[PDB]
Amino acid sequence: SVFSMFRYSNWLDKLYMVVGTLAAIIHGAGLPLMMLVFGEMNLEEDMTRYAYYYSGIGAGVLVAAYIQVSFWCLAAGRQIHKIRKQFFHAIMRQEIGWFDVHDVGELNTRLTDDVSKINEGIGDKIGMFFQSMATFFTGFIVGFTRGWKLTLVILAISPVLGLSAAVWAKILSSFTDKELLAYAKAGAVAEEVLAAIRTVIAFGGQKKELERYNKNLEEAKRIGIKKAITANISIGAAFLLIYASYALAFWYGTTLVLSGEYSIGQVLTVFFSVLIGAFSVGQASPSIEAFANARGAAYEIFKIIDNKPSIDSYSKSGHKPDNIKGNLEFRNVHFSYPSRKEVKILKGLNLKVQSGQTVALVGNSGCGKSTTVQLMQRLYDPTEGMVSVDGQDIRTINVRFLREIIGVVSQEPVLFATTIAENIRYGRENVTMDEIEKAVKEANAYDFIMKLPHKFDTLVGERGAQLSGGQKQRIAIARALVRNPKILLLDEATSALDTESEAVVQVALDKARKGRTTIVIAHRLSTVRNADVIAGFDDGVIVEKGNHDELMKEKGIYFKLVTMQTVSFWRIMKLNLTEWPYFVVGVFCAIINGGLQPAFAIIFSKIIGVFTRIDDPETKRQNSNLFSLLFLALGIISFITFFLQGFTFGKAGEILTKRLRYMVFRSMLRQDVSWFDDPKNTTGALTTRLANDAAQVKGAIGSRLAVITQNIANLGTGIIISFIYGWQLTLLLLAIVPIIAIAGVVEMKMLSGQALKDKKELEGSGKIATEAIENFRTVVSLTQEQKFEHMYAQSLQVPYRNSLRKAHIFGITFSFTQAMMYFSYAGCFRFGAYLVAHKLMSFEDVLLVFSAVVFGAMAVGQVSSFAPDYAKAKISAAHIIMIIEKTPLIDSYSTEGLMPNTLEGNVTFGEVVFNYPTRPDIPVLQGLSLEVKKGQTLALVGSSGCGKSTVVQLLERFYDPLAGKVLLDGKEIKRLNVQWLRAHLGIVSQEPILFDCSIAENIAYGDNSRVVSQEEIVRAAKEANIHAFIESLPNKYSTKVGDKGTQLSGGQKQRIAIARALVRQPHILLLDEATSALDTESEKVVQEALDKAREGRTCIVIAHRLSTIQNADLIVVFQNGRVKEHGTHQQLLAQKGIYFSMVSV
Ligand SMILES: Nc1ncnc2c1ncn2[C@@H]1O[C@H](COP(=O)(O)OP(=O)(O)OP(=O)(O)O)[C@@H](O)[C@H]1O
Ligand SMILES: Nc1ncnc2c1ncn2[C@@H]1O[C@H](COP(=O)(O)OP(=O)(O)OP(=O)(O)O)[C@@H](O)[C@H]1O
Ligand SMILES: [Mg+2]
Ligand SMILES: [Mg+2]
Repeated sequence: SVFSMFRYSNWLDKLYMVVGTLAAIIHGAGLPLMMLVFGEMNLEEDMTRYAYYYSGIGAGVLVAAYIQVSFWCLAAGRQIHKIRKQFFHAIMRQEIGWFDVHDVGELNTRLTDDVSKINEGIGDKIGMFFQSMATFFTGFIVGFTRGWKLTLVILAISPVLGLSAAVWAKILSSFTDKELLAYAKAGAVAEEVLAAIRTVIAFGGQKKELERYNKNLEEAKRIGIKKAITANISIGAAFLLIYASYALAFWYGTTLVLSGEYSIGQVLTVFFSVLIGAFSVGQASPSIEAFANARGAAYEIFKIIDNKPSIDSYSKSGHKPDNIKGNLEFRNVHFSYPSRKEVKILKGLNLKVQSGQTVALVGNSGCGKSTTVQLMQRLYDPTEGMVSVDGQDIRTINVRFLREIIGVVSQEPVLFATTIAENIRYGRENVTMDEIEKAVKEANAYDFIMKLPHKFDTLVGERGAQLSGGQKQRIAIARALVRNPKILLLDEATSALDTESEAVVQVALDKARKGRTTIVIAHRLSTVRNADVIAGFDDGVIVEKGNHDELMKEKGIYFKLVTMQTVSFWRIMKLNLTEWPYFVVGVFCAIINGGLQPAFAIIFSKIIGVFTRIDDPETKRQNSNLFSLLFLALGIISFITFFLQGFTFGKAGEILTKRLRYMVFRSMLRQDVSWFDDPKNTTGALTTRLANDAAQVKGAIGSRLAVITQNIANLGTGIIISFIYGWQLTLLLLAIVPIIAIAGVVEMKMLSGQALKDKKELEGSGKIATEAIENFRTVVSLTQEQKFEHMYAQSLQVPYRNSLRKAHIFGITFSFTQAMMYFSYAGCFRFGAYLVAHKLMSFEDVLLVFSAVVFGAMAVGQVSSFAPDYAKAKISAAHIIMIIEKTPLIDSYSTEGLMPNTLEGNVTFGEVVFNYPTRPDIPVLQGLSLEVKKGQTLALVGSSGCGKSTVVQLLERFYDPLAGKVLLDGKEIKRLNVQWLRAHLGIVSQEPILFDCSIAENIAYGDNSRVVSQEEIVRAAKEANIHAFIESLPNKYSTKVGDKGTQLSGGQKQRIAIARALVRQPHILLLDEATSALDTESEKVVQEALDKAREGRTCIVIAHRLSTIQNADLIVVFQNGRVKEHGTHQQLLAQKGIYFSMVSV
């Protein structure tokens, strides 16, 4: 795209752009300007006039440097902020369909890490390039007078290399787009790895994920190596061509000296102007590289942005009528998911409801009830149907007004990482704490909210990870109530709610059911006992209908179901000791590179000396041709050396960066679950941290490091040529060097300080946005997108200003340093005039030293341009090094310990007292004791949030026990090798996590370190009562499951997880609420399958069905960390304990 990074000017941006361009023009063209005056060289009088001219040019140089840097960087910051804001606004704008079809996992790394370069390369370097252009131009103008004839020759080289830059730019643009796509894929893989890090650490599947990340990284490294070798070879060949054109012009001048067309002075001035143009191109060399990278990233970003979605999330066209009744109309609604447009989910179903009438939808698993609820939500438009509310077409009314006039409760709701206060406030724009308290009371959330510390300040973990399932469901119910809408959409609202809790919630909802057009769905007949209208589900059709009495008399699906129920400075380099010889070759190439920089002056002096040595013109021409040949040979060696140097730097840097990213992933996986629990160490937080750290580390360690080393060798050899030639003059130029070096320390310190905090704010924005994308479904449900955008805008407020400040600081520093160098050059000229009057040193030697310092001058300035990159890289490398250095409490990769191959299947917990890292103030464990023998299917029961999941997690060794001892067959869990057991046992989490992979792939994840057999997968799926449905599904087992299994109905996911656990065939199984939401027939099938393999594998069972726990060998009660009763199901049944009370309710 042309101006791909600009789509709005206004007076403001238009004037900013104009002024930046004009000021840079003065800068670039100003470079060959002071050069012309130098070439133009009573002798003392002219020396003073020229030195004063040099001082004036230097003062203007400071002025222009600051003006351009600052103004163009201010405009660039405005543009970058506008780009990010528009990107996020559109990202929210898109319809659900694009998110479903596309793998949103990339955006998290692409939203941040790329956006960085999108503006970075498209701003900082840009002014330079602009200025450089004028330079060449003015430099050519310099030669226009300096032997106009010879000047036309170089003119030919201008486009000869000009078109070359454009071509290399486009090629690198394609290469960078490919690299970015690969990087986005790697980031999506890492993000998905992070979010379910729990399960991944559970199954010990670390190796496979690590290999996947290394694979994406290797592909990216190959793409980068191609691009970087290309760019370095481009530099080398360009250098060779510049030297060749110079040699041709040298032969031309040799001819012209005898030709009499021009004097030697004019030709030398033309040669100086040509070398100035050479410096301009060398400056633009990297300026064209960033231009291209940014062009590719901007193409991609705006292409993602430009999409206008059909279900617009902001349009106000839709009507929002005042008088609305609780009447809905569904007719001939036939629709299918866009993840798989073939499968028909809606078979032309039709429904009806009335305000205050609660319509219950009960059917078979996968009936599409969640689909019906989402369709009501208008999240996706139906394929065919006239779904309308209160007569008016759903598409007719305003989308925002409708969505705000609706509430929904998800089957497995996800809680953002805030405090319950903020989560609830998300329910409505304006909520009174009186409303909050009323809602919490309605949802039974007051009990736990009060009991735990931070009553409303309790910051919930990611996705509500820090609270047990019951609490999350209560909080979600409270959120929905807080919405206080005219049409509620509770769906499977009771999943783990305690019988007392479930009854209380249902009674409260009914108490307020009068005004609400709710649509209840639930698997417990108690919840649908009072359902006003009960409808069955059968292949996308509704048959059984009417009152519960009507269905019971019909002996329909409802009747059958009812009956069935019955710091970093050099350590970063130190780590890269593997690249020792690539670095060595780079160093040798750069060494000669530097010497060459100021060596050009020695060549010019020798050329003049040959021209003025002998009067005879035959010998003169012979010597001139010999000099031209020597220059061409040196140019060939130089082209070779520069490309070898560039290749060495690029390859070593890419190797280092890939190694760093891979090792960081290895450690991040090797860290502890608690470290993930760390809010600062969040999922999106971890991903963005990794991406930005690696990106900055390379961006310093990349070709820029090579250019800085070359400038250091260049300016270095420059000052060196002065010492040999001049004495008592270059000493001044060098004694001043440290003065400018002092301004660099200040700049570096200030930039590092600014960057730490600005990057912290950027990472905060990244975690916020990552959560926004990952739970985009809930956000759509709550229509809280605008608040998300505002929070992101505020996040952007910090480093927007921070970068404005850093741009001002860098501009001032650069302008002051350049002007100081120009003042030093004018002063060296003045010292030379004084010395000439003293007549102690050769005037031509002074000319050579002045020219050599001018040659090193471009090098010095550009190295001045490495300050903020170097600081950012130091900071990023510090963070990465620290992250790698950590060795966790339980190290996954550390195999030291034992290995009880003779597993006796004997579990014993004694005085097990333990608390959560986020719930240390919340005593979760009190030292309860339990014992399980071989094939003992122990079941634990207790009140909501009785820590039940905590016993399972602790058995996971996810967290060691504050007090007590958990052994295994008479062996402490700590003593044995953790990996042996972690693979050995299997568990089924209460809200299981999938991976956006084939169902076959997910299941195969059930066992790792062993190739899964399609026969084994078939057997497990059959055992799970999901083989039939999966076969009914197209793509058999290769079906690509949505994000976190976002495409399979809840029973589907739970059955798949159970199959995964059974596949592991472990001696110890853990079923946390194993029938969270499944058909009673499905529950029976699962229980029968589990029983059929009961013997030989000890089991722990958790669920909220009396029948499910009835078969449990020994039931265990939970009472505030105390086991009140422990015995048979019949023992508790005979006893009038709380088990019996709950069973009754
Ligand atoms: N996002 C999706 N993309 C594609 N197919 C989907 C998606 N969500 C669900 N499906 C398919 O549609 C079937 C029915 O949809 P849905 O999950 O809404 O039904 P349900 O009756 O609420 O489910 P259940 O009671 O099993 O949880 C699911 O079993 C799955 O096969
Ligand atoms: N990650 C966590 N960090 C801190 N505290 C936690 C965490 N997970 C759970 N807790 C605390 O421990 C309690 C017990 O939750 P857990 O899921 O372990 O048991 P549970 O009672 O079986 O769950 P449920 O509420 O689904 O019945 C939670 O209610 C909460 O107070
Ligand atoms: Mg469902
Ligand atoms: Mg639980």
